[PDB]
Amino acid sequence: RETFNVFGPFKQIDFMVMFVIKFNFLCDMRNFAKLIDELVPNKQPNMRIHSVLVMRDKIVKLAFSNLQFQNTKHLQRLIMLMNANYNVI
Amino acid sequence: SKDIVNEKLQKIIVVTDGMKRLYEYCNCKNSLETLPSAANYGSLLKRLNLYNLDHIEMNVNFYELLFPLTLYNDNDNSDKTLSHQLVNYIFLASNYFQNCAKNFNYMRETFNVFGPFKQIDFMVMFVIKFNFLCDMRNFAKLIDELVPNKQPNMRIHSVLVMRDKIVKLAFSNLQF
Amino acid sequence: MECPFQIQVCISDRFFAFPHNLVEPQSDVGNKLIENLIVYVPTDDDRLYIDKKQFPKFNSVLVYRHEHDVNIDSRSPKKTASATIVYWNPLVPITEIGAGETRVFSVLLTNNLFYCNTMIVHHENPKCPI
Amino acid sequence: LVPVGMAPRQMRVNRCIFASIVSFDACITYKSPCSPDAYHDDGWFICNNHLIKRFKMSKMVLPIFDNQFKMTIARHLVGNKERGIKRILIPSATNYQDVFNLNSMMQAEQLIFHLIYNNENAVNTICDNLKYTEGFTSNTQRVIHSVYATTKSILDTTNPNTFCSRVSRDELRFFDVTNARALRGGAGDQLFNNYSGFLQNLIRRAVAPEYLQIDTEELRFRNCATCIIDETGLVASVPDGPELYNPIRSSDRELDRTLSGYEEYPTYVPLFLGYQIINSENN
Amino acid sequence: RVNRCIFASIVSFDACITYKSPCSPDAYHDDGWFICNNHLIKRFKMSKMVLPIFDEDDNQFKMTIARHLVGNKERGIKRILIPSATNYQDVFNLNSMMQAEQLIFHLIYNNENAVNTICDNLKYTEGFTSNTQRVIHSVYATTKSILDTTNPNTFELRFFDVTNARALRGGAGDQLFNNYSGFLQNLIRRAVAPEYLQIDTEELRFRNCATCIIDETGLVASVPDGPELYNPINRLQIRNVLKFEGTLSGYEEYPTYVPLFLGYQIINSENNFLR
Amino acid sequence: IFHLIYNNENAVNTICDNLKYTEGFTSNTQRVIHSVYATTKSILDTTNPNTFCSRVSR
Amino acid sequence: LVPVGMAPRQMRVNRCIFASIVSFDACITYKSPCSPDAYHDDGWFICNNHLIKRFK
Ligand SMILES: [Zn+2]
Ligand SMILES: [Zn+2]
Repeated sequence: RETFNVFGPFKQIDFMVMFVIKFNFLCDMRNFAKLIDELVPNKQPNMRIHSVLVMRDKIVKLAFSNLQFQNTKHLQRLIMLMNANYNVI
Repeated sequence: SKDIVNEKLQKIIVVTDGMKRLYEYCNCKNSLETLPSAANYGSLLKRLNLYNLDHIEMNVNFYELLFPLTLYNDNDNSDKTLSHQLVNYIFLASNYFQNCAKNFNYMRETFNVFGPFKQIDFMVMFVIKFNFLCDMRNFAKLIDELVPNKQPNMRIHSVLVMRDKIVKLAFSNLQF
Repeated sequence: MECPFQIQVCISDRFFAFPHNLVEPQSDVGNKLIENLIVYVPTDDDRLYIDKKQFPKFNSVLVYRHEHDVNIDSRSPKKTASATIVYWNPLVPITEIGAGETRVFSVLLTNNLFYCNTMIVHHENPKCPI
Repeated sequence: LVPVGMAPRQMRVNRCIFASIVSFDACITYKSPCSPDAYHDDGWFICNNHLIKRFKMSKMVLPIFDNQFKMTIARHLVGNKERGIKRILIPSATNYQDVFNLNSMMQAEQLIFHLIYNNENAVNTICDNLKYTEGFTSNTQRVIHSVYATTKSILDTTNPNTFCSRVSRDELRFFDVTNARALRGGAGDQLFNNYSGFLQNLIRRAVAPEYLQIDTEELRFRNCATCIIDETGLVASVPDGPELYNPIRSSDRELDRTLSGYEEYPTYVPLFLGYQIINSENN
Repeated sequence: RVNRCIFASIVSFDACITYKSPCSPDAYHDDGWFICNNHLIKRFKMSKMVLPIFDEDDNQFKMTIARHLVGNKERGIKRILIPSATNYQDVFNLNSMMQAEQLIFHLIYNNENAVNTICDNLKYTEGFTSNTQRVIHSVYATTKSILDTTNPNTFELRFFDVTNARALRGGAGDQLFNNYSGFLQNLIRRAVAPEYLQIDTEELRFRNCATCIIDETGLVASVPDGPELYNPINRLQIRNVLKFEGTLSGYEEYPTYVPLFLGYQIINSENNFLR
Repeated sequence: IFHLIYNNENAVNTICDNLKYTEGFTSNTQRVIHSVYATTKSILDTTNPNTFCSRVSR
Repeated sequence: LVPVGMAPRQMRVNRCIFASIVSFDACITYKSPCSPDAYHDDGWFICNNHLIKRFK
């Protein structure tokens, strides 16, 4: 947050930091999706990978919950993606 | 003398600038962080295959390659962290070369996957040296053109000697 | 053990996989069908095998792991007229019921469902394992 | 007779597979060297002596916790200067025949290896050769059948639990370099799969994970991996560069005046590699 | 029996206060430490240890090393081991410790202004001239003597930030090490073990990755990356009564320690120097 | 004690947090601090109500 | 146990606030100086010693 603030005392700086993190994350997520597009998804998730995902999500949620913090079309689409609401369009 | 070494430094900068477009590679995003991978040179490997690559040395003259950088205006007495950064850079270069030599075979299978050609024994070393030289160019960009005619620094020279001894022994160990 | 007549239980080996087709909205006292569906499963992992897209009759679908609510006597479970309630392979007493008739599908027939009034048993030709 | 009809008795059992090695030449008496540890009912199915002799590995315990849980772990006996085949801590099914000198050791141990490693062709070859070698019928046949039955009993004890662990959801293990940004890790999980069930159990008992997520808490035992796995098998190699110095102080004045009774850090190199996950304690 | 127990040269100049000074015996050991084990533990969260290097027949190179006393949850100040002069006053609750200890810390970090402030404050003690000034003289002289002893400039190729792979550039941990006092530098050398040891073109690696971190804040028991390393630690009562009189017990235990492993030590043509 | 007598809640909180993050707070220092704080607060709660009644007293 | 369940006992009580001063460093023992007057149940909630020391 301080490194980003170097570029200014932006009003929504916390939201901005979260957005930048999630955007850098989505870049590599798009990379993975491109790598896997050709492959055929299954009707249901791989159970082992699903367990790993749940277990790691536990820790991720714990950390980001412990750290409490403080022009609409594309903005809201991307924000919905950030919040993982896959109903985004 | 050390003036010739300054000439060497300028020449390596200009010659890197030259070949990075004579052969249009500039894989300039990479560094010495760890062992390089063919995944970042696939096309560069294809272009390399267009030339016979046996005109390369098994060992690396880590000494002469890095000594020119040691010539800088350390007398400014403002950034000794610059000298410490140089020490870090040289040590990490030595580690990079040592790991490349130790796992040279592993890279050989990597580049067997990527462009399975007889010249791979030289392509591995060419990738190593070219990524290293891109890192050198980036380091030159980072530092300032404060090269003096002559400058003594016993500590840096000693670090160079001791690390490069390991580097040369490792490269020599590449038997065949 | 007593059961509320509002629950109807269907037993079929097929129910090892959830019978999406058999689900149907229930009507209230006003004969208004409920577009909300709540599916109860014995374990959380079961949720992954419930396809919400297979419920055109409903507008909202939610899935939860049925859990014994010690605060509710199964002899008279709480009613939720706002949603149609379906239980799949329940393992603990049903403490909640939906509008109209609360539907249950199970491959097992435990005592909890044994006394259930409405019992639909699907018959199959036997085929034994080794 | 004294005992109740049948009534399988209960006693201790030597657990290391190699304890069953015996000279097929009945006229030649032989005793295998077994460490007493073999008689501990634990996950180890190899005694310390055989482990060190054949795999270059030594057992070790890692306290874990409030309630101090003890996690089994093995450690390197590999020196710093060992190279090539010497670095194969546990050979793969495609290399054990070479790493282990079948010719130099006893036929019974060769059969044991061809059983552990799923080499049915070699097992059958040995069985037939023993059928047509020496006084097979008299006692050599019974000795061979006894050794084979013991090995098969151990393997049948291990493999079912190993498969259940493989498909297990609550307990998950991933033998690879947790530093995914590395090249010496590879498809460590695939190689572990290639290994036999009993071999997989041994790997689990020996190699501790770099990290361990219990429910919601994660413990990082290392910021690095002390060993790797490749096609050759379990390799006592540093994934990133120079080998770790292994003094091997045992087995195969002012300084002390200051350094009288004084806590000393061991120079041993334990086995840390991969990721492990568990729900609840299960202990 | 020279007692090098720095932080035990503390006298409760206040009459109502008595300083127990219950600190470790090893201070009477003529070692490279200038602070014995209990002071080290209390004020730096370090436990003294020794790491043998060559121990075959009589070559007994036993490099010293201390251990983290920081779990895998502490952060920032809680994790800093040896704070820099810029932040030590904040990391240490100087106000919560005796003024003599504060003076010792200020001398160690060369906070002469704080030293002057402390003696000025002591000026206004009831028995100031009688014995407070004597205590000041004793403590100050002892601390100054220790500091001069540590400082090598008074009357070798160990690099601490030169191990860090993946670092962008710069190092500078050695810069801050230089900025430290002679006592602090000697403490760092004595407690922190270089991850690599090169002797006359012969490199030994002790860890596959350094365990400590050095930055502007000082010495930190942090990791170069990723999460922190796991680092765990009569009045007869009714509960103390035990019930009726009536599992790798047979195997040794590998310590769950986090020794200070960081840096590269380079040794020139000199052989296995054992003096 | 002074930051309690003088109504300095900011200083009291600062001291409490510093002691929370200083020394072996959990072992016994926390209990000692709580005991001292409780004693001071008990004295203050004994005094202040009577003081206010005296203030408004006719 | 001996005493009645709860049954708050009755005894004297040191009244000066400063009597509670103790070294947070448990390894350092400390005793505050208190005048005996502190044990008089009077309006004073500071002992003579603390009063003279801090307020003159
Ligand atoms: Zn044995
Ligand atoms: Zn008093």
